Amino acid sequence: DIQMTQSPSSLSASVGDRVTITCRASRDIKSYLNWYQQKPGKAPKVLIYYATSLAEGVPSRFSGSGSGTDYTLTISSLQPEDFATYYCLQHGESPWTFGQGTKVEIKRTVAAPSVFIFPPSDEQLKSGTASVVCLLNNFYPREAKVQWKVDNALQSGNSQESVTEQDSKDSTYSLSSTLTLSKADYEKHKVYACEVTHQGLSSPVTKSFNRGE
Amino acid sequence: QAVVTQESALTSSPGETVTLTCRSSTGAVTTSNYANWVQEKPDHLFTGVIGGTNNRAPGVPARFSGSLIGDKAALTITGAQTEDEAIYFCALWYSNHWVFGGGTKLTVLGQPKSSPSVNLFPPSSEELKTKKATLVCTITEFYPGAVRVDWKADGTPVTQGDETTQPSKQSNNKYMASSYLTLTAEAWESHSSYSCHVTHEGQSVEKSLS
Amino acid sequence: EVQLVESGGGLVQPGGSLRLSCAASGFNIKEYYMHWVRQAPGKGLEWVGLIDPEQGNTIYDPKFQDRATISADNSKNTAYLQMNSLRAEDTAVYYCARDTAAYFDYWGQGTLVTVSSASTKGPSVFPLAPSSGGTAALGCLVKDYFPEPVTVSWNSGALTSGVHTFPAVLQSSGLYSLSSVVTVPSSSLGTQTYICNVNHKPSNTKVDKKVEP
Amino acid sequence: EVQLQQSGPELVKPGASVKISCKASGYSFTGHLLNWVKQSHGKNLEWIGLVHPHNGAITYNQKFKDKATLTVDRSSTTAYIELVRLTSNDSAVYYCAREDFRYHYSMDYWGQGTSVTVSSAKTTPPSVYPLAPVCGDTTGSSVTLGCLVKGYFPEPVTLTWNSGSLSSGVHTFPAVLQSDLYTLSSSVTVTSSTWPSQSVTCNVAHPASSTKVDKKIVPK
Repeated sequence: DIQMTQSPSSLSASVGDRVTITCRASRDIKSYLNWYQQKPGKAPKVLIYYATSLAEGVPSRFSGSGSGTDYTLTISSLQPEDFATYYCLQHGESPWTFGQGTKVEIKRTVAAPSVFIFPPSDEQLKSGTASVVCLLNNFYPREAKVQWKVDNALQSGNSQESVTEQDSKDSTYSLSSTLTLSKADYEKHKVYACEVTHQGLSSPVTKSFNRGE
Repeated sequence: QAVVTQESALTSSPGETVTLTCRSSTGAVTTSNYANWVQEKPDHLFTGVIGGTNNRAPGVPARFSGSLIGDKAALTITGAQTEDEAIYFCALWYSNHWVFGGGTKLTVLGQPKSSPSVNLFPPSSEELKTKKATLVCTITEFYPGAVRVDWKADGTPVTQGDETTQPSKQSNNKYMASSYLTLTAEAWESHSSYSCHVTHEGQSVEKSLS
Repeated sequence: EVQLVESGGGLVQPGGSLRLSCAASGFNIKEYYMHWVRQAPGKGLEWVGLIDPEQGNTIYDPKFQDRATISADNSKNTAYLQMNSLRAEDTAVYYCARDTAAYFDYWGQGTLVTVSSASTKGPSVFPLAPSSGGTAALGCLVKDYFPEPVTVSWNSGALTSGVHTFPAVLQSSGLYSLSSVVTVPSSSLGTQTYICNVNHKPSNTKVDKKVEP
Repeated sequence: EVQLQQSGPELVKPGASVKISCKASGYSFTGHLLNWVKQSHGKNLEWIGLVHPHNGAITYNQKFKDKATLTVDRSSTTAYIELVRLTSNDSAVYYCAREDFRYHYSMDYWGQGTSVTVSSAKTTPPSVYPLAPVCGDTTGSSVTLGCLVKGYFPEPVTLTWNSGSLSSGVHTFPAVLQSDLYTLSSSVTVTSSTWPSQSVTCNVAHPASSTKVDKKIVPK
C-alpha cells in the first residue's frame, strides 16, 4: 500500500491566520490527491480534488498545491467554522488511502490544569474493585503527561485516559485518568498519587492520598 | 529528457511465453513510473494492455501480465496466441510527462519463414535526362516482417542518399518493402557496380547491376 | 437532490456478518462509481472498496482478504456492503459514498456496526467525593456498562456550568466506563445538594447518586 | 461500449493552425483523463499533454507548451487540441487516449487518430519512369517490371497494369517523401515468354491533379 503521512498531527491557529497542512506520499501519485474536512460526528466533506482543483461550492480560501509526492492544503484566512479535522486521500494506486489527519484547534494562552485526585468509594471497594481517578481541569495546550505512582512505584498498563473536546467558552481541555485495580492489589500499598506534567506549571504537580486514612 | 528503450522486434510461436521489456535511461524502472503498455495492431488500432505497472486493463485476457523484473518494466504473454501479433509500446511517467519507448514488433509465427525476393532496378534513360538517377530495390515475400537494407557502389558502402520504406504486409500475410538510392546522373555515370543488400534473419540477400 | 441513506448497522458477534444497505435517491447508482468508507471510534478514515458502473468490477483493499463483498441492485437503486468473519477492528461507522472524478461528492449519514460478544449491562454509579482555593471538584464514575451510550446530568439539569462529562472508554472487559465531574465553590459543600443523574436506556437503568464528603 | 471518434484528415500550409476534436462517448466523461499523443512517420510516439475533463485542468509536455492548446467541452463530451504555427515538423497522426485513475491506470481506449499534413507544396503531377531489368538474361521463367511514380503531390496515386488485365503478382509500395514531394513504386511479375513479346503498361492516375499517365515498359 502507499503510505500517506500528514503533517502536523494537530495545529494551533487563530481566526485570520494562514494555515498550511502537508501530505507526503511514499511514491509519486500523479496528483491523484483529494482533501477532506470532517467535523465531530459528521461525514467528511470534499474540499480539493486532483491536487489543485477547488470543488464546487467550497469557499475559495481553501486551496491545494503540489505534485509528485508532496502536496499541501492551504486555508488562507482561517474562519471559526474551519476548526475541524483535515484528511488527504490518495488514489494513485488501489487501495486508496487517507492520511492520519490534522486537527486544527483554537490557539489561546497557556492555562495550567487544576489537579484533583479521587480515592475509590467504599461502595465500589465492597464489590471487589478499586478505581482511582485523577482529574486535570481546564488546561491548554492539550499535551499533558499524567503518571500514576503507588508507593513511589511508577505504574504502567493499568490506567486509561479520556479528554474532552475544546470548551466552547474558554477553549481549554479537561482530562481524566483512571487507575483500575482489584481490591486485593489496591490493599497491598498505601500511598496513591498522580503526577501531572504540563507547560503551564513550573515543575510537576503531584496529588496523593494515604489509603483509607 | 530520458530515453525509454524496447527490443526492436521479437519472434515467438503460438503457445510460447514471451517477455518484452522496457528500460529507463535514468535508472531502475519504479512504480512511480506507472509503466503502461499499449498494443498497436494493423490499421493503426491502439488498445491499452497494462497500466500502473501491473494492472491488466479491463477486458484484456489473463495471459497478459506486467511487472518489474530487475530494473526494467515487463510485459509477459503466457501462451502467445496468433491474435497477439502486434507492436507493443511501453510508456513511463517522469513526474510531469510521459516518454514512450520505441515499441516492439512481436511476431507470432503462423507460417513458414520466408526469405526476401529482391529486385534492383537501374535508372531509366528518361529520368537520366533530368540529370538525376534513382535505383529502385523492391523487396517482397519475407516473413517475419523485419529486414535491414544496405547499398554498395563498386564494392564500398554508401552511407548517404538511401531511403527505405517500413515493411507493410501483403495479401498473403508476408511482408514487402522498398529502398531507393538517389544519385545525380553524373555519379551514376562515374561508377559501374551497384548492389542492394537485404538482410533477413541474419542472412544477406543481394542483387547487383552494371 | 442527491441523498444516500444507510441501514443495517447494529450489534454483531465476533465471527458474524454484517449486511449494510445504501438507498440512493436523486440519481441512478447504475451510472456512478459507489464506494464504502469507514471510521472506527476515535480513529482516521479507511477505504473499503468500490463498484464500477462500466462493467461491474468490484475492487477492495487487500486488507479485507475476500471478506468484503460490495454489490448493487439497480431496481432498488441501492448499493450493498457485506462483510464476514467480523473482528473487533471492524467496529466502526460505515459510510456509503458517491464518486465523481474520484472524489466523494455525496455521503450517507453513516451506520454504526459494533462487533462484540458483550451482553447488555447497566452501569454501577460511584461517587467521586470532594477532598474537603475556593473551588472543589466532585463527580460520578459511571462504570461497567454496555452498550453505549449513557447520559449524565447534574441536579436534574439545573447544573451545567463547570460540568465535564468525559468520552467513554472501552476496557479490556468489553464494557464501558466514563466519568462526569463538576467544579463548584468550596463553601457550598453541605449547603447545596449535588446529584448526578445517570441513564442507560438499553438496560432500563436510571440512577441518582448523591455525592458528598 | 466506450468510443473515441476523432475528426477527419487535414492538409494545410506552414504557419496555419488546426483544431482536432475527439468525441468521447459510452461512459462518464469527467471520470477519466484524456491524453493527446503524436505519432511521427508511422512509428515513434510522443505525449503532448493531458486534460482532466471535469474542469479542464491541463498538464503539457514542455516540448509542446507553445504549440498545442488542450481544451474540453462538457456539454458535448468532446476534447480538442489546437496546433498553431504549423511547420512540416508537425505532420503526423494525432491520437486522443483515455486514461483511468481509479485502479488500472491504463490508457485503455484510443481514438482512431487524425492525420495532419503540413507542407508548402503545390498540387503537382508525377513523372512516371519505367523500371526494366538488365542484369543480363532470364535467370528464371519469371521477370519483374515496375514503374517509378516520382514527385507528386498530394497523396495518393493509383496504379494498374495493362488496364487491370494483369492483377496477379502486382505490388504497389508505400510512398516516401523526397524533398517535399512524394515518390512510390509499383511492380508486376509476369512470365518471361510474355515480355517483351507481349506488352506491359503501367497506368498511373493522380486524382488531385486530374492526370493519367500510361508508361509502356520496354527493354533497356
